[PDB]
Amino acid sequence: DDWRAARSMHEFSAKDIDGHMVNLDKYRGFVSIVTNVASQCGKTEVNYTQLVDLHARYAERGLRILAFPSNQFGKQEPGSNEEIKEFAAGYNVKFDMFSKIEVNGDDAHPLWKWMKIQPKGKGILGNAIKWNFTKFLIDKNGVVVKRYGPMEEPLVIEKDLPHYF
Amino acid sequence: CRVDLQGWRRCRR
Repeated sequence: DDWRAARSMHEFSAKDIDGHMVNLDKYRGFVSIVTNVASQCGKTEVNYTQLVDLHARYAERGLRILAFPSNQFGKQEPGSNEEIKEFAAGYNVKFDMFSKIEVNGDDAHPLWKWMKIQPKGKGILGNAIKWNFTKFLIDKNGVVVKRYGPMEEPLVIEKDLPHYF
Repeated sequence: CRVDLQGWRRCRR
């Protein structure tokens, strides 16, 4: 039995940006955005500021955001987890930061392997994560309900959120 | 059911 059999994001575990294991069942009952981040992309500022906006405006309704740094796209996240943590803190991030991972290939974190094969997580244009700042919207049961590509600014997700609260 | 960091899954017995 492996990740292909998982039924929910809530089954998974991941190290937070401080190295501590997190059981993602903490997100049971919470609409969640899962995104891969990087600090040195042209759209880093727009993505972080809009994710912060979304969290500020919707956390009280149950929105949670899980940010996974990854260095797989143009080496745009070269820093240590501590450096990334400090970078995010500079944007007043109050959502959840995770330790750096891979999102594609055989060493990808299993949550990312799983999200990519879900009916609403498969890409319109293929499943692989194409660049930094792909976003998955996850319902309160941990089911993937929509995928938004790197070119879709986080505020576009706002249109869909109330459907899942 | 839980999936560990390495991708293995275990459920209630």
